[PDB]
Amino acid sequence: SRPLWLPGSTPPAHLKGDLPGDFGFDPLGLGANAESLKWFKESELVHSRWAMAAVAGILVQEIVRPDVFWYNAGKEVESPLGPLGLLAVEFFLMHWVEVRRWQDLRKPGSVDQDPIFSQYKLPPHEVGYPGGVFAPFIPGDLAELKVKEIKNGRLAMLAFVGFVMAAQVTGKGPIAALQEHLADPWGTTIFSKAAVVPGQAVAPPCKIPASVSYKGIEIPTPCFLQGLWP
Amino acid sequence: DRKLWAPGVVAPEYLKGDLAGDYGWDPLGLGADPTALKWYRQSELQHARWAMLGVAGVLVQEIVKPDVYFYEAGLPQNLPEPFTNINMGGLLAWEFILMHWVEVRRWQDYKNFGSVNEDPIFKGNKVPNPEMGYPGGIFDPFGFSKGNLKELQTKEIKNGRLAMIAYMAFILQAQATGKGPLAALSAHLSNPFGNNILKNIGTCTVPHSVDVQGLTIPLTCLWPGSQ
Amino acid sequence: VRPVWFPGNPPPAHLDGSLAGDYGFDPLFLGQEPQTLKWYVQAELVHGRFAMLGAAGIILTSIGAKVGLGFPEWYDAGKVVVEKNNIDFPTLMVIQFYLMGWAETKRWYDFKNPGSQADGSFLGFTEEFKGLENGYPGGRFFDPMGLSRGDAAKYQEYKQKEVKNGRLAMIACLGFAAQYAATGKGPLDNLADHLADPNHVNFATNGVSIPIA
Ligand code: CHL
Ligand code: CHL
Ligand code: CHL
Ligand code: CLA
Ligand code: CLA
Ligand SMILES: CC(/C=C/C=C(C)/C=C/[C@@]12O[C@]1(C)C[C@@H](O)CC2(C)C)=C\C=C\C=C(C)\C=C\C=C(C)\C=C\[C@@]12O[C@]1(C)C[C@@H](O)CC2(C)C
Ligand SMILES: CC(/C=C/C=C(C)/C=C/[C@@]12O[C@]1(C)C[C@@H](O)CC2(C)C)=C\C=C\C=C(C)\C=C\C=C(C)\C=C\[C@@]12O[C@]1(C)C[C@@H](O)CC2(C)C
Repeated sequence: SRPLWLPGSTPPAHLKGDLPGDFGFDPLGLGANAESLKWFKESELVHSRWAMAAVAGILVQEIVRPDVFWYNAGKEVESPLGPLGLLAVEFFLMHWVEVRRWQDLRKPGSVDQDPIFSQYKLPPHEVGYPGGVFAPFIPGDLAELKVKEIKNGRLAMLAFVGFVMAAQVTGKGPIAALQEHLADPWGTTIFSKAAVVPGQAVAPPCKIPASVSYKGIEIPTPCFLQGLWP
Repeated sequence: DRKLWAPGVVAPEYLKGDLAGDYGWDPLGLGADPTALKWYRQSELQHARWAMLGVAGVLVQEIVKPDVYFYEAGLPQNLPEPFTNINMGGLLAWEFILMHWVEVRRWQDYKNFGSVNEDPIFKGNKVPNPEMGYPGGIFDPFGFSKGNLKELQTKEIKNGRLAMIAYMAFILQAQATGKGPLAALSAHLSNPFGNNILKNIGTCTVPHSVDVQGLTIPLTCLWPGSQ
Repeated sequence: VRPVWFPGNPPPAHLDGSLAGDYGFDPLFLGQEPQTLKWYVQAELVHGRFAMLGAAGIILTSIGAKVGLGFPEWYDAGKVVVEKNNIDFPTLMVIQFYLMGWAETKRWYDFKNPGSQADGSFLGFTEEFKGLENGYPGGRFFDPMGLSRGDAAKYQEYKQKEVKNGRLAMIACLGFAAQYAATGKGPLDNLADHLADPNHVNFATNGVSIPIA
């Protein structure tokens, strides 16, 4: 009745199309439990929203600041606030924000009131979709917008993972790697730099240094599951 | 009343001539399960159709390019000038992506008949798909399906079965004699008695392994022939 | 009806197919008594679950060794970890038996008196230790994703999958030990040798398994 991930298939019983982006994909049945789906619904939005912001940032960094490698931005960046000064502000600010979001997930409608200012309050809303101050402007129908958000978000989540493995294998940024693909599309695919057959296995070399020296300490920098690479 | 594979042999109950090219031949009784018979029928069509392309390719390629020795044609250095020494990794990438799409579409048709007839991108386009394994429509531009379809199915499977046997003759002959199909045929005519299977059967001419752009690929013959 | 380990042999009376992975294999009638069968059903799962962790760990580290990442073989990891990290073996052993003893004693008295560990005695937790079946704790701690609280049909399918991968892992862990004793090389070192020359490199030619060879 609705488009599915695999056309012609029957969606699992626990999936019925109520949620946005519900295309009936759940081969392992992780969403069968009602409470588990409610939690997994929140994490998908949070993961997607973080990924979209992260993917946009990495692309903009390379265009604006081509010299700096987004992978090495952790050590490359220098600021007066120092390493542990930045972390301190980040921890406390994120601890407040995340706990309040977490509380609404458990008991919705309890953390809508503004603590400091009495008059201001968050209108009634659904879990994971705060309104009011967070949404000053809405281009159109929310139902359509929610589907747009998740579909772009799901793509962004894959996009970020593409950056990491491309960065670890090719040792380059996202746009820089793409330019390499366009130069020699046949000789740059993962098939054209790695292969495993009975008796032999060839894998790309991890182009990220094993360890990083950062202000008198050594930070391990391992390639993700480098032993299982193709 | 149809003729059977052997004289005076009783055909299995589940083989009653519904399918084309039905001689009532199933010594292992693999078609007893009705669902299994459908799947095996599809694989017979796939082997039949791929094998016919394989036989045609080997023979035609031999005529146009006698020296290529199709058995070795897979090596990158033997490819035509435009594609000579192409990166096999990138070349495989095209086939995997394109074949994965096409074959999953065919597979989904078997799982749920008639579900994948319509074009996904351009709405409206469809194929008739009168029977599983016979999409028709765009796959039959000349419209030969119209008419005596049953007879055409019989002709397809009978020729396809012959191709399967014929192609594996090419492979074993190349492994034993080291020559292509037409080349081996000429050799037999020259010296029918001196040059035949009785002599060549004991030798396997395939090297143990080959190096394809730095990757070692194991190779084997279909019998423990004297290397 | 249902398949059995020895085709044509009727299954034993005490094995009725209700349990997961039941193929009517009990030639010595070790589980004829119903109460003893409960004990062994859980013993098999604990053995199977540990073997799966052991086999996966041994395989993964062996891949690290072959690829050159520097991992030691499973039969040398214990010595390497202790020496490289400067760990007192007797202290590490004692810590293990405190943590295993507490966790595994709780599993022991849940078998004796089911539901006894969910009385709130342990830090006030009253529902995470109740238990679903014999050998299947369930709950939001041991089953955080709630795959045992969703579809009932698929949960029974997983129980079949868990036991069979567990039995396969148990056999594999015996293979690692037997292969090391016969060959003295790592797991994947043996696999590489077999793929090189399968005909002339296997147990029938190692000079140990078949002494009359
Ligand atoms: C119908 C398909 C097909 C057939 C029949 C052949 C047949 C042949 N090719 Mg050719 N090729 C085929 C497709 C292709 N070849 C090549 C590329 C090559 C090369 C580069 C070479 C050959 C060679 C050979 C020979 C292999 C002898 C042997 O024992 O191999 C079988 C050996 C094996 C190790 C594989 C046996 C198992 C099975 C066939 C593969 C299945 C793999 C699974 C999909 C992997 C799945 C992994 C899991 C984890 C998901 C033989 C003449 C060799 C040759 O000319 O030798 C003189 C050679 O060097 N082929 C490509 C890439 C474009 C193909 C793409 O479809
Ligand atoms: C989403 C978060 C995040 C991610 C994905 C990365 C990712 C990366 N950083 Mg970056 N960083 C992140 C946040 C931060 N980094 C830094 C500071 C640095 C530095 C100084 C360096 C990197 C480096 C790297 C790279 C290698 C990482 C590695 O191998 O670590 C291996 C693993 C670890 C070192 C520890 C892992 C910790 C664990 C995942 C989470 C721990 C949680 C805390 C205990 C909870 C309390 C903290 C609060 C904030 C929640 C990689 C691209 C390195 C680089 O450039 O390599 C080329 C590098 O030198 N990052 C800061 C500022 C404090 C961050 C703040 O959020
Ligand atoms: C009369 C004494 C007495 C005895 C012999 C026991 C014996 C036992 N009690 Mg205990 N209890 C006793 C009194 C009491 N118990 C309880 C309440 C409970 C509960 C609720 C439970 C037990 C359990 C157990 C068993 C734990 C088995 C094990 O391996 O523990 C291993 C021991 C430990 C892990 C803790 C001790 C570790 C070490 C010796 C001390 C370390 C201290 C350091 C500060 C550590 C710091 C490390 C950090 C920094 C990394 C064991 C049979 C458990 C059990 O098995 O129940 C079925 C259980 O759940 N008892 C109360 C309160 C009413 C008691 C009051 O007198
Ligand atoms: C997940 C988000 C994220 C993270 C963690 C980073 C992290 C980083 N960025 Mg990137 N960036 C992002 C998103 C992100 N960026 C996005 C979305 C964009 C497009 C607008 C950019 C554009 C960008 C540029 C152009 C540059 C960086 C740079 C940097 C580095 C230094 C930052 C600095 O000095 O700030 C100092 C901080 C300030 C001066 C004040 C910032 C105040 C902000 C705007 C408040 C935003 C609040 C708002 C509620 C956030 C909503 C989204 C959020 C929830 C994800 C650092 C590695 C620099 C770099 O490459 O260094 C090597 C750099 O030049 N980023
Ligand atoms: C029971 C049948 C049988 C068996 C078990 C063997 C066993 C063996 N043969 Mg012998 N062989 C046989 C029959 C058999 N042969 C016959 C009938 C012929 C005449 C065609 C030969 C001709 C022959 C040669 C030329 C060589 C061997 C060799 C070998 C060795 C294996 C390597 C090899 O290349 O074999 C290849 C052999 C075959 C593929 C024959 C398969 C026969 C099948 C199993 C029986 C049915 C055949 C059927 C009637 C069709 C016959 C041909 C047809 C045109 C009429 C091995 C000791 C090799 C050797 O001496 O190594 C030191 C070797 O070089 N055999
Ligand atoms: C698909 C196939 C061949 C495909 C070949 C292709 C694509 C070749 C391509 C290329 O060559 C070219 C063109 C040019 C070269 O340069 C490159 C390559 C790539 C090499 C053969 C199948 C070949 C398939 C064969 C031979 C199958 C035979 C099956 C039989 C006899 C089964 C019999 C029974 O099962 C029944 C039916 C019923 C039971 O009751 C009883 C028993 C007896 C068990
Ligand atoms: C084979 C086995 C049991 C087999 C039992 C059989 C056939 C029983 C058969 C029968 O009884 C039946 C059913 C019914 C009866 O009527 C008849 C018989 C015939 C009597 C158990 C293996 C059980 C195997 C187990 C539990 C293995 C656990 C392994 C672990 C934890 C390994 C850990 C580590 O390897 C790491 C990960 C990293 C390393 O560096 C360090 C170490 C510590 C080595």
